[PDB]
Amino acid sequence: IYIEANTGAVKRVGRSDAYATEFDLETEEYVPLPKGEVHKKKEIVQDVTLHDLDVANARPQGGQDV
Amino acid sequence: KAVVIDDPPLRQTPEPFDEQSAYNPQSPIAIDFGSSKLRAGFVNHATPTHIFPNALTKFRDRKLNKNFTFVGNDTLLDQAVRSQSRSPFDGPFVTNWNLTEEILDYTFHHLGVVPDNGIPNPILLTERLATVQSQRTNWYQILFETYNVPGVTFGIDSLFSFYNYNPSGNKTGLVISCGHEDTNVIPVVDGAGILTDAKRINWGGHQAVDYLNDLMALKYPYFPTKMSYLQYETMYKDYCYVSRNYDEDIEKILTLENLDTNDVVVEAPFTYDWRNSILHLFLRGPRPHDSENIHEQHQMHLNVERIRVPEVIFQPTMGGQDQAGICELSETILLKKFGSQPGKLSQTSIDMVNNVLITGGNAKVPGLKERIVKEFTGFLPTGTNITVNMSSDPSLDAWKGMAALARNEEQYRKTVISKKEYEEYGPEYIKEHKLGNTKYFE
Amino acid sequence: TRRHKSARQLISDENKRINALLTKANKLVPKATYFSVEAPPSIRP
Repeated sequence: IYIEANTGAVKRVGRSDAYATEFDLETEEYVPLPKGEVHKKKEIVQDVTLHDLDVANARPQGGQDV
Repeated sequence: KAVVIDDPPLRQTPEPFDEQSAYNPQSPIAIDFGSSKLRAGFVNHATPTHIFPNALTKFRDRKLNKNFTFVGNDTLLDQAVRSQSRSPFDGPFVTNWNLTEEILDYTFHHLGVVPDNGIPNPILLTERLATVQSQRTNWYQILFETYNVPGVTFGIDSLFSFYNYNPSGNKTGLVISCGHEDTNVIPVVDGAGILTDAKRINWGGHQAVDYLNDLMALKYPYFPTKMSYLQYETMYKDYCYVSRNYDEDIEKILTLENLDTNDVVVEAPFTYDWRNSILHLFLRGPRPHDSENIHEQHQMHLNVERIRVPEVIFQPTMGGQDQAGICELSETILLKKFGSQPGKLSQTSIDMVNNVLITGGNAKVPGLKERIVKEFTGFLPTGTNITVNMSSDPSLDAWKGMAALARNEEQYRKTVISKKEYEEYGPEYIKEHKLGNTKYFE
Repeated sequence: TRRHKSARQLISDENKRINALLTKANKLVPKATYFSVEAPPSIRP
C-alpha cells in the first residue's frame, strides 16, 4: 500500500512478490517488496497562486478532490 | 580465458594412529558421537585430541584370520577399505550397537587408559534432540552394565555449543544448528533450552550430498564414468555458497555475462546458435562444446546452479519435505512465542535476537551469515539490533561444550547421573537439567 | 541378542508407545517427543 500521514491518501500498489505462487494464473499484479524503510519523511515547498485558491474553493459543481 | 580442469581425487593418510600411554584415572572423558566426525579427548585439553570419521571396516584377509584394521583413519589409509567402511550411525540414531562398542573400545585404546574394572572415569556423552526411549535405554545398558562407567550425562550438542560461547549458563539466546543429518532451531530462555518450543528440520548435510548426486546424475544421464560419494562431498565443500537473495539471482544465473565468473567445470578422472540455446549454457557453460574431445565427455560443467543445493535449507520444499524453512521457524519463535506479538517484541525475544549462535558441520558453507542477518532484518522491527556469531570451526565447538561443563563443577554435579540412581530408577529416567533433554510429559 | 532394527521401525514403535501411553492416559499432552519437535508445514505458498 501507500499511506501518507498528513493527507491520508491510501493507494494500493499491488500484491506482494512472496505471494505470487498461490495460484498459477490470477489478475493480481504482483509488485516486489519495497527496498527502503517503511517510514519516509521529507519536506517540500508548495508554490501556489491566489487564483489557484479562488478556483479551488469556487466550484459551481463541487467534488474537485475525488 | 582458457578452460581449467579440476581433479576430484582424495589421497590417503599414511599416519592414521597415535596415542599416549600416560593418563589421569580421575579426569573424565569428553566424547562426541558425531555422524560425520567422531571427536574424542580428555578434560584438561582445550581442543579434542582425536577426530575420526566415525566409521569402521571389517577387513577380511586370507591366511590371517580375516579381522583387521577396524576403526579410524586407517580406513582412509586404503581406498578399498574406505569404500567398504560402514558408518553405523543411521538416520535418527545408530543401528548396530556392538559396532559402537568396537568404536568405544578403539578410542579407549587411543586415550591410553589402562582398564580399571570397566571404566574408571565419567563419560561425557552427546545425544540428538527428542531421543526415542528405546535408544536411551540401549545407551543406559551399553554404558552402565557393558562399560561400568561411574557417571554419564547426555544432552543436545548445539545446546552445549550455546553454553560454550556464553559460559555464564543463564544467558538468553537463539541457537541454530546445521548438523550432518538433521538441522534444528532451539530457543533458549535464561540459559535453559525450552524444548517444547524447538523445531527440527529433516534435511541436514547427508541429504544435501544426496541431492547434489541426484541432480548431477539427472543432468548427465549418459556420463561415461561413475563418480564417488566422497568426491561428491569434495565437490560440495569446494564449490557451494548461499545467495544473498535467491529470488532475483536465478533469473540472472544463466545470463551470459554471469557465466564467465559463476561457472567452474570439474574433470572426472579417466585414463541454433549456442548463445540462444539455454540448454547449451546449462549443460556446457560459457565455452563452445567439443563433442569429439574425451575431456568434454568427462567434463562436469557444474556451478550453473551451485546455489540450488545449499538453498534448500531455507526452503525444504525442493527437498521434498513439507516443513517450513529456517526463516519461518524464526518468524514463529521470535514473533509469536514467549509473549511476543507481531509489532511488539517481548524483552526475552529481544535478548534472543541480541545473541544468535549458529554451529554445526554444515555451517562451513560461505554466505550463510549475511543471508541469515538479511532474512532476520527482513521481518524484525527497525532498530532491533541483530548480532549473529560464527565459530572458527562450528563443528568442533560441541567438544568445547564438553570441556566447559567439565570445568564448571557446581553445574557438573547437577547433570551427572549415577549408577545407583540408574539401578534405583531403571533405564526410564532422565534428569531434567537445563542443558539437555526434558521429560516426554509434564 | 542383537539384530539391526530399522530406524523407520524405531520411529514406528516409538509412535506406538506414545499412542499406547496417551490412550491409557486420557481414559496428558506430550511435552517433547520426536513428533512434536518436527517442524510444521509452511503457511506461505
